[PDB]
Amino acid sequence: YVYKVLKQVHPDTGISSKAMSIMNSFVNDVFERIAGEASRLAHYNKRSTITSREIQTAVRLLLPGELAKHAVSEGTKAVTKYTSAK
Amino acid sequence: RKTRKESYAIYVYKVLKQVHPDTGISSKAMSIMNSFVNDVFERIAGEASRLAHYNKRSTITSREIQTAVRLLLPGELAKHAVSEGTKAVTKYTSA
Amino acid sequence: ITKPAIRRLARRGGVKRISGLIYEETRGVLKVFLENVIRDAVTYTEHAKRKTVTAMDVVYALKRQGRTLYGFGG
Amino acid sequence: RHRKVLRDNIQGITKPAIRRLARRGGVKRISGLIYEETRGVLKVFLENVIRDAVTYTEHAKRKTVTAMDVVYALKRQGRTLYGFGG
Amino acid sequence: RPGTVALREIRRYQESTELLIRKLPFQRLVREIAQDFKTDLRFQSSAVMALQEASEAYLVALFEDTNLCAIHAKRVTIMPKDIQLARRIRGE
Amino acid sequence: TVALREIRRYQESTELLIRKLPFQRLVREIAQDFKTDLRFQSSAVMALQEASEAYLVALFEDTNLCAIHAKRVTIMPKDIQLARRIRGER
Amino acid sequence: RAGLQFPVGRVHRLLRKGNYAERVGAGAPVYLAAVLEYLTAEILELAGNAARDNKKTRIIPRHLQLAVRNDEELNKLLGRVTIAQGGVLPNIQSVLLPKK
Amino acid sequence: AKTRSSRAGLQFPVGRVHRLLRKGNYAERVGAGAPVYLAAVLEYLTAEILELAGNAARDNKKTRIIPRHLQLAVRNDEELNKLLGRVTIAQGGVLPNIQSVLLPK
DNA sequence: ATCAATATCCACCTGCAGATTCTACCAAAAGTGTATTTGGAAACTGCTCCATCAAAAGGCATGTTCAGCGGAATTCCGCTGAACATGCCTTTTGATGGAGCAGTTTCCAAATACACTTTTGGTAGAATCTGCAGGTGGATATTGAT
DNA sequence: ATCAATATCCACCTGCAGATTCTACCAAAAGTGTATTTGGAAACTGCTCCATCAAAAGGCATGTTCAGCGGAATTCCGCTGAACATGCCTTTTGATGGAGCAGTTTCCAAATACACTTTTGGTAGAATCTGCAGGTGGATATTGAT
Repeated sequence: YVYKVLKQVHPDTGISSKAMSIMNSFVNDVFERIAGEASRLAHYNKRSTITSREIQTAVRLLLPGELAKHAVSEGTKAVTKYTSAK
Repeated sequence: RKTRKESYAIYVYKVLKQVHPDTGISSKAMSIMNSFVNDVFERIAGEASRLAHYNKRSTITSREIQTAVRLLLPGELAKHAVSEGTKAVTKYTSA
Repeated sequence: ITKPAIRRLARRGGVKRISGLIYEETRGVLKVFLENVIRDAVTYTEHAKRKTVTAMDVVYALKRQGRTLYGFGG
Repeated sequence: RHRKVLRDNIQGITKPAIRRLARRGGVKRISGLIYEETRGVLKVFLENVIRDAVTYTEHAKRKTVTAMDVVYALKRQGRTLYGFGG
Repeated sequence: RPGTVALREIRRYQESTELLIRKLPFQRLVREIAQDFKTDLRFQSSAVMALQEASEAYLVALFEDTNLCAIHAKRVTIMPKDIQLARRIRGE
Repeated sequence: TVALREIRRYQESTELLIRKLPFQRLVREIAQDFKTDLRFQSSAVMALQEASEAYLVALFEDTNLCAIHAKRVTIMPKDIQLARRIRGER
Repeated sequence: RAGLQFPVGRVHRLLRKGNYAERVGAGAPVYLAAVLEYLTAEILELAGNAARDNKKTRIIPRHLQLAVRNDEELNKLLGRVTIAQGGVLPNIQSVLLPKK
Repeated sequence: AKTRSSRAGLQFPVGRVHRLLRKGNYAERVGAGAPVYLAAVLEYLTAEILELAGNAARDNKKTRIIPRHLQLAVRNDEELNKLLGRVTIAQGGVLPNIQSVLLPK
């Protein structure tokens, strides 16, 4: 998946196995941090379900200004599109 | 109308009384002790959770609590806390 | 946040002599500190759909800023 | 059977190599006492990480310290490491 | 003398636990900053207090590090560059 | 002149600056003093080295700032000590 | 029945109700409660002494702070923790004291 | 069939993320949108870092991204530097940077 | 060394905000017992990869000489903090409507749990592909001596 | 400032380790389709406790005066490090025995899952109690002037 995204942004660029290993550590790290925040967020609100809403708040709490804004838009857009598919 | 609210206060009291029978504790101080018990609880449970995850285990046993404690507590808070925990599990099984 | 209050803080910090410019420097730091914490506190507020910032919202914000605070619930 | 005794291996940090690390850190001039102070700092740093890494090893009932063990030990103490497995 | 009177102040204030900024001014500041994130907010009394406790505890501790940077410099006045150093090393 | 030449040289390359073999004992040595009979995956030793060197480099940056603060260009042990005290290592 | 003042039933319930794992062994909450009780006794013991030394019978925040920051280990455990209304330890940098 | 992760328009695998959510014990329940949103965010962040790392590779006349390119892209970007402020990228080195006062003349 | 102005202490006193004590109601626990299920320890073992010995050679550590020059020690003095007493503008304290924070009820969109069907991302492995490490050489600075 | 000594920059060149590309197997996924269960948004509402206001309280703004900090200029000692000669020990390419990690199947101690009963910790209103915070007095240590 990292390779697919790479080709979209730099069609004519590869990536060494070590760099790929670093990218894999990065995705897992961000996943855990976002999920952790969502987890506590749910518990603080006595909610047993993690929805796109907790994930969104978790993203606002975790990411720096500009990255949050764009992450949120991509997340919102993907859920809206996903929800519109019959 | 209820909306009621658990807290470690009573059993912090109790404990206080074995260690110092003639001493009292203010409300604000009890609130600090409550935060303290909840904080240690979440730190220990969190590390035990990670431990079980790491080793692909579905269960958090007293073994994880022990390793969590050795990871979290300094040298000699660990030493004593470990013995205290082993002692209670022993006095629990043997019963 | 007045000169005498900033000075009192410095004293509890064991500071003996204070430069004139310290006082605007402190205000700037305090502001950055509050901004960061409140931003998170307010984010927990909005998430819970309240219009009132609770002690817990502040406590949770302080905690994941790595500034755990005892005495206000949790 | 086997076994040589390992001792004074701290002296291995070859007080160039201490110089080289300071260069990467942007340092221009180094006092003669820096070498022993740095060895002491490196010792404490390694003791804390290996202590936790080995604790994860024993908990899993292994005799071999894994890269995961170290990676987990490093994260414990907020020195997250990318690229050695994830 | 100059700095003397300082010394007795350190003695005094250290060993009180009371707050050191005034409440109303601090409250106005908290509300002003919050208004920029979301309008028409209310604050539990305990919330502003938690904020003031953490803020003062933060600043006191920073002043300790600032002092170490000043004296490190063979000074007794703290200046702004001392605060900056401390924050940079802190990673803030 | 030589110092600056070296900073530029190292600040750019990425290879580990401590000899591999030597580093790798006083991993074993320290580890041994905690628990005997331990083996190490070679990548576990490499992870410790990558982490130790990143930690030392970042520590010297801070140490460098402390010396400069004192109007010096030689770092001394007290700079390393001030940096660690502030970092709350200390 | 584990010989503790702290609530094993509550701890177990909390351990589950916290999504820490799929299952929670029977011994875990016992072990955990004992650890929490021990640490609680440890701080109150020291805080109590801190109060006696000030000729007071009631432990307040100040006493919890003095007890914690004067104990190397508790201080380590609680390094990123702030205690409300605790104040700081009396301490002035040598180089700042009078010339004498 | 279509797979979800076309349904959402999303290179990253919605199915796997939903599963990893479940198996991480983050809540009793996990809504259907949660994994879609999270996968989108993960894909967005890796696109951001790869855009920047690819550029660094380009400036160093290289076609293949290596750890140093990832490090250069991260430390030169304020926000990514902040998000990864406590992260160490193996074999990434550091940014070139000499304090003013240390230069000669 | 001798006061003179204060700051600091301590022993005693007591009003009251906050802590302790007794009663009564009860949803929420926590304990208990039965029935069903299953995680993960144990025993067997495939097979990865860790420890280790070997041998060769040059990258790089070590140890010495000797000079460049940083930084502590010292004297000098400009000017900035800080002490202090003057005057009141802001914060603090206690009384009061009303906005929401919550407690409770309803009920449907959405999340399990279950049985199959099908698309896919690992991977073990033989084979071709290719970016760039690394040695080479020469144009271009960057320094140091004068 | 022109020169000489050197380090750095940099495009060209090619053996080769690491990487992009398959043909083939597939267990673990992920997707499709009822059936069953329920978390939590939504509407309504009572009691908090939060924002607001006026009167009583006390901390801060302000200008003069000057102690004394700490940067500037000067000095010289002795440490740091560039240059260099020597040779050790790390690094590298290999190969081997076997420790021990990890895959697979077996099976019971222990955990989950209701269902029923007992106890209990938390909440609310009332009454009563008390540790100690400020306040006073008088002693005496501390600091600054002479």
